[PDB]
Amino acid sequence: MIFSVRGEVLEVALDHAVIEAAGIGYRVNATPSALATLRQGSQARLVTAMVVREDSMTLYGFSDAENRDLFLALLSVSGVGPRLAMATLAVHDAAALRQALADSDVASLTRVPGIGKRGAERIVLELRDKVAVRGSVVEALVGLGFAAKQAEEATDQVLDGELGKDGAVATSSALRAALSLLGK
Amino acid sequence: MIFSVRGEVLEVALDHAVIEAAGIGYRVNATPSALATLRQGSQARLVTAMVVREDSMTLYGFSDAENRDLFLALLSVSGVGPRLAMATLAVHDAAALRQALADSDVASLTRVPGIGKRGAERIVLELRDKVGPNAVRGSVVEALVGLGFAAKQAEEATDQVLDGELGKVATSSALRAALSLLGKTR
Amino acid sequence: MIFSVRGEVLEVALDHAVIEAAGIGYRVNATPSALATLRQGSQARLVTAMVVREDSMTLYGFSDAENRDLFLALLSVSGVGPRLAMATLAVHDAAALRQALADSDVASLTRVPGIGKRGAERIVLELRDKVGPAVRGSVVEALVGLGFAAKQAEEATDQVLDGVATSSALRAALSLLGKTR
Amino acid sequence: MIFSVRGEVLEVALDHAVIEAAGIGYRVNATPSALATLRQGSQARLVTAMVVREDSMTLYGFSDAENRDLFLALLSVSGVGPRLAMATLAVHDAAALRQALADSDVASLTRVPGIGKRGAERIVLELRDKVGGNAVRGSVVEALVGLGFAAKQAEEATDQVLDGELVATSSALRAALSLLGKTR
Amino acid sequence: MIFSVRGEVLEVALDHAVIEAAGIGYRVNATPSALATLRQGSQARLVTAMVVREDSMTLYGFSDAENRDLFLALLSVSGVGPRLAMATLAVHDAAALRQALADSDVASLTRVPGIGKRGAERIVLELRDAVRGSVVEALVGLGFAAKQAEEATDQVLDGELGKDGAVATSSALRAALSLLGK
Amino acid sequence: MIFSVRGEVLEVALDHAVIEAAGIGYRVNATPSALATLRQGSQARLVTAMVVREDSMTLYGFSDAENRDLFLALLSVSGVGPRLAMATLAVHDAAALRQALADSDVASLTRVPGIGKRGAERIVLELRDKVNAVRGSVVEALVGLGFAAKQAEEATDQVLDGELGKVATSSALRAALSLLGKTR
Amino acid sequence: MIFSVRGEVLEVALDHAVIEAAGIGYRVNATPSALATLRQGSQARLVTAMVVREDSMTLYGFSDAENRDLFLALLSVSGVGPRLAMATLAVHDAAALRQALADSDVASLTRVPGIGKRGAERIVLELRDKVGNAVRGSVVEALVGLGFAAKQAEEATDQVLDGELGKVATSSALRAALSLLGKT
Amino acid sequence: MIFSVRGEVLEVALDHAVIEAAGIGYRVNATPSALATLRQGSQARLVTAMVVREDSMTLYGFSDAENRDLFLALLSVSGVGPRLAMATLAVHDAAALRQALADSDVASLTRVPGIGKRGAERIVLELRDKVAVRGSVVEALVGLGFAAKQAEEATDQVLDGEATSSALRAALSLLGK
DNA sequence: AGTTCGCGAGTTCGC
DNA sequence: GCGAACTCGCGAAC
DNA sequence: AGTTCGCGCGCGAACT
DNA sequence: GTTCGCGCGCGAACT
Ligand SMILES: [Ca+2]
Ligand SMILES: [Ca+2]
Repeated sequence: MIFSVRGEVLEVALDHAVIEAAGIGYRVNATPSALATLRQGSQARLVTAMVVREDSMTLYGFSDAENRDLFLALLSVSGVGPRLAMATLAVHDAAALRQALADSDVASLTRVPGIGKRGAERIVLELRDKVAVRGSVVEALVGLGFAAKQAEEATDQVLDGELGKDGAVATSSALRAALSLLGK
Repeated sequence: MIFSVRGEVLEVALDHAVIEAAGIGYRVNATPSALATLRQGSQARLVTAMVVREDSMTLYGFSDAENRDLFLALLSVSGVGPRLAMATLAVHDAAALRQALADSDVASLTRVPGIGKRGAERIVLELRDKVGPNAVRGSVVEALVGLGFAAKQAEEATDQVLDGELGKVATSSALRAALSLLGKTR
Repeated sequence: MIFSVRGEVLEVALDHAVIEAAGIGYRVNATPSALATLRQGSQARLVTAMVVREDSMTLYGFSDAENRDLFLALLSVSGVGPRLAMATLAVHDAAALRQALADSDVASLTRVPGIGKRGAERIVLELRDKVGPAVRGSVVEALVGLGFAAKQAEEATDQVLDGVATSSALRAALSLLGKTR
Repeated sequence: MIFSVRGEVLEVALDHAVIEAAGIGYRVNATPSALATLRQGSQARLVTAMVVREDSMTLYGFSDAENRDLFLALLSVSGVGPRLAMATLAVHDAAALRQALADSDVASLTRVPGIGKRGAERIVLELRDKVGGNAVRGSVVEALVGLGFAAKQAEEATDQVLDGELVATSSALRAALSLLGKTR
Repeated sequence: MIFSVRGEVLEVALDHAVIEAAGIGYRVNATPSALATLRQGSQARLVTAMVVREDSMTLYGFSDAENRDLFLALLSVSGVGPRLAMATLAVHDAAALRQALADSDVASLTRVPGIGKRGAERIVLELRDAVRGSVVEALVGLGFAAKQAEEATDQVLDGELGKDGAVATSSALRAALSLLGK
Repeated sequence: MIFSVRGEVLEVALDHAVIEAAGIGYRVNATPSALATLRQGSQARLVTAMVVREDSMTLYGFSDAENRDLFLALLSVSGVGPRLAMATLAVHDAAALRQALADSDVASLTRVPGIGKRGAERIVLELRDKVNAVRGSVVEALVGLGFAAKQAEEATDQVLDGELGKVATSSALRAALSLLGKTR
Repeated sequence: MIFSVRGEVLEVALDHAVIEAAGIGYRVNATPSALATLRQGSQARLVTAMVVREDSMTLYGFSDAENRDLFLALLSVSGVGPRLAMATLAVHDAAALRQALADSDVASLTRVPGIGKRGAERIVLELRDKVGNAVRGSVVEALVGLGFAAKQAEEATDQVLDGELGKVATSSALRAALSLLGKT
Repeated sequence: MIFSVRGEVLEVALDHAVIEAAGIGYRVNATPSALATLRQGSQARLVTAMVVREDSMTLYGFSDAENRDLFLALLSVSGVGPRLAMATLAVHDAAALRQALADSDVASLTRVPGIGKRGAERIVLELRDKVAVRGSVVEALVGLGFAAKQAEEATDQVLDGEATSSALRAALSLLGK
């Protein structure tokens, strides 16, 4: 639910920072690259992922949304939890990790401590395949559950909703028109 | 617990927005109609429902309280979870969904992907009577029934306070008077 | 954890209010007496109890800390949950409820819908004694609260007093109690 | 997740305080030493530990991070929960508790009500070794070990980094991690 | 897991029996029709459904497999638990209940205490439910699409002299599965 | 589910027995009165209650069904678990316990170790009301199925008058249920 | 816990059988090959795996221990539950499934309905390496199974198989290796 | 609940046996010393401990009740589960383990794989010290929740008309007024 | 007509 | 496109 | 080793 | 003064 924490850095440690937002100091477990520019007394915005478990609520902090999304993708692999996903991002930068998934570079993934040959192969197996107005509307309709390329049918059908040629009429209006059509 | 998030729109995506309220950016999964209202850099108040599960805390955002309440009504139907309730509100507007429930229009509900004939019939079955479309009386009686009072005992207490020393108190004032009377009764 | 919510009242309903504190609108299920002075657009501070469950996080709001503490006392009775504790506080004011517990007035408790003779007797059984109607008494109470026996708590306080501030006396009594090294 | 609460002290009781941070009054169960510095109407920042359970979310407040970290160390001992860890910090200051752990002073720990000979021995057993010139080296090695690296591989990478360009600890950690992620 | 309990009836009550099988007396909550022929000291076989929960292990007993399967079908309806499913079978016999589901007879279901108009409508909504047909049904049960199940079963229309009607059902199923696995 | 265990008594201890039924030796925690009748090498049938929990499956054994049912009634009281219910039956016989509930004899219940004044009052409160013979039994079974007492009396009376007045309890129950299922 | 059920076959259905063992009829969900050998009225011993869940206790039956062990190996793969593991054994015989794992034959595994390319790759990834000199290998395997390091297991087994043993059963050699390993 | 399984040994492996009791073959994970005398086709009685968890029901088998009780004592130590308790009993016999606890022999316990210095110290801390008619009756009364002094006072009062079961029944009748 | 009680998944994959 | 099936990762230790 | 693995509550009411 | 034992309330019936 918490996608970022912005406020005064109260503490910077080698594995976390405390950021005070509206009087609340949030402990954010962060990668060394996210912590790099953080200094005590300075204002900072850390991009975060909140992990909720029965006996814990923990924030993980990243230098950007790309690394945060990679952390969440790592977390979706069975056998990979928050500590291992953070260790992976501490060793590999976003581009290096994204590259290792595309090239099935099990050897670089095993450089992360806690990730052995089996774990690296599971990560590659799970994340290799999981790593303009028309494309966005189709993507949003597929995201809503309109499967088997039916999103393409109702999006190309709203080719009449441009009488005075509005360029693209924005993705928000093109999606509302396709959804209106899909609901009969 | 969280019924709204107000602040700077940091991001608008096709299925969610990030709204920063007092330094915290909240990811709010929102319907396309709620997202149409949002633009990066603007201040916005998104009406929300917080869904708490053992391993998750998620905010769902709507253009108004009416759609948020309909999302919560959809969630109460067995077989309908947050993703399906959001897909339903993305396809049907508040009035159209309130209409399909009254008319038992299973065909319109089946237009929502993930909702088949069985699911549509479950939704209609569960929500037809739990949906809407002097006024003081009905509101007070409804609040007394909501507290656990039997409708007859709720009507009697409301009428005793609205017909006695009233004749045009506020609804909450009449509710406190009806509750005061119900706690004596004996 | 949340003991109060202060901010702009965004909505007032007959059973809840929405209060916006630092951009977040909190739904607070409140008693009719807590809602009485609340008006949309007005600033208000509602005294609250946060109830956490596997699939829920809910705030309950009261006109004062006394009613909030009575709600928490009602929750500690087996068979009484948040809805029943709120219904009890909607029917009985703090003084009336505290009185009914002391006098074992099962009939008044039975006026609350959802509370029958058995439930009223369980509430009276559990909360009569755990309900009400200076430096020494407070320090002894804090030591007992920490786990010290009432006998040992009284010995360390009187010893400390002969040698005011309640916190200062508590720190001195605790320093004395930890002496055996 | 919550490491501190800062705001107006609305209430000071003998076992807790209410601190209002941005309109929210947080109940913080605090040690008598943490409550000693709190006074109604004053602004205060209380250092906290949030304990999350299936049916509860509770804040515990301390006079400093040292006592808060000792509370968290006490919580990690089986048989020691929040009430017993608070009673231990109410009876023993940060220095006395760390001294009793180093000296295996079971008798001092037994002074805390609720802790008997068995409990005191469990606490000593669990926390004696888990309790607290090139300081940069030791910190970097400790952070690498914390990420999952073996101490020998952590020392080798840190030394290769501090011996080649003989500045900051976080900067040296990022250099050691960069080196450790090399497939060579 | 336990589909029947056979042994000495140690106790017969109006809502349960105790049946001793291999030295263990099993309490079996049973419908009045299942209990009807049971007598203390007599041997009996009760058809059962074992319901496992975090804090309980309970046996429910029926006069036959048809009623036991109807109890399990009732349990699959949200809002219907073991007590309500037993009350339903105590009021309605298997044929009467199966009839009420087909005819959407909400009024008859409403005769069962604990089942109101809403519950009866949920139950009706949820429960409105030779070698070739059996093999296809078993293939569909394994996850095969009905069309792919029919095609594989029909392709095994071979066998000189040995039963022109696709030999034994288990033999035809093994042949259809062998074909489906390439 | 297990209401009795019959077989060879392999062991008799002060708080339990092992009874072998068809090759399986079952440990049955039993009251001293249930153990009094058990002797190693003898065949015995112990009346039992199986208590199932997430991490345990335990058998409790009694001299008869009356004590076993009283154990189950004690278990239904909040604050009373298997150990306390066994301690109660070890101190009070079936008749004495049934008497103490009727007379609200909190002092006798307080004689059981682990049961204080509060616990004794909870037990009395919960079990005082809980712990034409054909008519009463049929009505009780109909009420047990969920029928309202008035509708249960009306159906039972319609059955016992007309084609009865002679007509077993179970037979009358099946007739009352047949009548109750008649539409309108 | 239940590894087999032996008794009278009361019922044979297309997907399960009921086998009565000492008065209890057990429903055993079985593969079509396991059901092929079952006939109503006959005595049979079905090799089983009991799957325990919070709300269920289910028996799965196989023609032999080899298929039962393969079912348990399939269950250990994330994404593969009892229904999918049974469907796999209904389509592929033992050693045919064992072959597809060794040869990474994802195409044969995808013939099982419910198993797609991703699932087949997960199964292959997880089970390829898992699913006199024979005495030595078995003893070493049992020592490794107990937690011993393979080198320490080989050293103890070799010290035992050379000296007081030259010709000395596998279990006897295991007890001798364990006796040696427990010496300080 | 299951304290023993007696029947035909269907299978003997190096870490478990299958014993058929009344038609049910029970897999019993057993120590090598418990398996030593077991042979396929032979009747055997294995002393067991049933471990119940949300997703499992497992039997552990031992050569006698002493080893089974030691397994249960090991299970009560935080950090020690069934696998580690079985590995401990596979390496150390009942007498050797009981000795190592009394003498705080952390080095012997550390010989068990999976048990390091910390684990061995936890086991020793939890299990050292923990752990005729008059003594038995007092022990049974204390086991029921009675105070050690109250148990001794009641049993000694039973020396007016005086069996360990008849003495316990007399002391329980005097303790309940 | 109230107050004990009985009851309690939602997707992303695959076909 | 809908309906079922299916559902950990760290500290301590090899 | 640097890996899959085996493993997992504390409060208070009663007695001490 | 510290081991162990013990641990849930609503929404629909239907009174
Ligand atoms: Ca509750
Ligand atoms: Ca375990």
